[PDB]
Amino acid sequence: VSTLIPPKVVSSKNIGSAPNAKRIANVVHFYKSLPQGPAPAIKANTRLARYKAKYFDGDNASGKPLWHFALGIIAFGYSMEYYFH
Amino acid sequence: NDESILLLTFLGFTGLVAKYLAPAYKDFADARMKKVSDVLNASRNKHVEAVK
Repeated sequence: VSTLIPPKVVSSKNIGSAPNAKRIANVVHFYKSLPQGPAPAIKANTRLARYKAKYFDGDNASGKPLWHFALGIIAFGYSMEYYFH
Repeated sequence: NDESILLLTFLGFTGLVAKYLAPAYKDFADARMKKVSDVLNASRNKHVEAVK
């Protein structure tokens, strides 16, 4: 008389679990990502990447390039009026 | 010069900005940066749980 066994005939529902979808995602998501890297590209040399590093990083929101660009325009147009217009 | 009076007012304006706004905008930026990081770390925790 019927000796039927559900537990080891569950083996196609043991792939069926929902976090498996997350698992196979995040072994691939974590197959190459650096833990935090060593020191990637925060600073670089484009000779204006150095400018960016001091002023236009997340390291500095300092108002200094704005000031610099402002002062440039003040220097620019006063001489230039007599040269162009 | 006429326009040098205008340049003095502009200097006062940029001073007021550096006084008030540059720290405020720093704080604003800071608040958001924290929030991004916190969401990120939350997801990191979340998947570590699922594995276990």
